[PDB]
Amino acid sequence: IVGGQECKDGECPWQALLINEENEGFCGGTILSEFYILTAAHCLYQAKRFKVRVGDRNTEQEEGGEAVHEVEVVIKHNRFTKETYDFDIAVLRLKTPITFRMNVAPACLPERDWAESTLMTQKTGIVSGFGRTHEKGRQSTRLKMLEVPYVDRNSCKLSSSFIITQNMFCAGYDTKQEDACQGDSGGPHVTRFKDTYFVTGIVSWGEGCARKGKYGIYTKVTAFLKWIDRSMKT
Amino acid sequence: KLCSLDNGDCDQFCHEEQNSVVCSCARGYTLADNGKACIPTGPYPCGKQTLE
Ligand SMILES: Cc1nn(-c2cccc(-c3n[nH]c(=O)[nH]3)c2)c2c1CCN(c1ccc(-c3ccccc3CN3CCCC3)cc1)C2=O
Ligand code: NA
Ligand code: NA
Repeated sequence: IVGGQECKDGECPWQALLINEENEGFCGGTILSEFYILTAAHCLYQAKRFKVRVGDRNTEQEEGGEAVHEVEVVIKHNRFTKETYDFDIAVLRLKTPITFRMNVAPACLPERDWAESTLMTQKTGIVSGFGRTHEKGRQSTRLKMLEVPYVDRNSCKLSSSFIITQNMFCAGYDTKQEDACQGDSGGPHVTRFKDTYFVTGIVSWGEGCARKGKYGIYTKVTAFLKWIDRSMKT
Repeated sequence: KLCSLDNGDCDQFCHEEQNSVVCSCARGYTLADNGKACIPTGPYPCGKQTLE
């Protein structure tokens, strides 16, 4: 995250961190239930073998409340291709269930129509992660969060060099130099409704980070709810 | 207006059925007696920050 604020104790409990063989975070994830993690499909190419860290807020210090979980099943969307970045979604089933505690709790999955008419129509959502703090930088050791305005679908497509499909949406600022960055990928985009945080997006891609006239591109979670539901049955 | 008027006074999901507001909750919540509020069924319900 470029700009934004640190996640304080218990503020981003749904954040998951994908860690490689070298124990370094490379992508984010959202906790859906004790056995399921939501991430980006493209993240699965960033590492040969990976585990899932939860309840982590600062990578330098072992909190005690942190837990590492192994992946049993990787449920990747067959329609994903690096050529378009379309269908950038994957579900991970863990070997062991997550223990919910402070900083460890799942985000709500909304219902399709309500998410579109009530969540997507709110002024903002919150993106979070351990990704780069400047376009050219190292992975953050601290979990950060950022409130990002929902961007008008027309402005979104005009801002981009690439095709913005119906499975994607824009969020961010045209001028304010704060946005998600490399390493925030697969992480949560949540929208608060009456004190309840519902998962609305998966950090997908962007043309660099925090660049003026550009935005963060997210996988539209509403477009894959049945696919998500089906995945949690396998 | 129904659901367009303050989410039909629903805590979470709002639907329209037979020209009326019908509320529902995500998994781990039960709909209250008033048919509007959503009650967590156990510890760590989804979408709640763990601030306490
Ligand atoms: C450094 C860096 N970070 N980062 C990133 C990562 C995560 C969040 C944010 C973010 N969120 N908000 C915000 O401002 N940025 C930024 C990216 C980069 C490099 C570019 N890249 C990217 C750019 C474009 C496409 C793409 C788009 C559509 C089709 C095909 C493709 C892919 N093809 C076209 C090009 C070859 C194959 C893929 C990747 C990123 O996404
Ligand atoms: Na830690
Ligand atoms: Na921007």
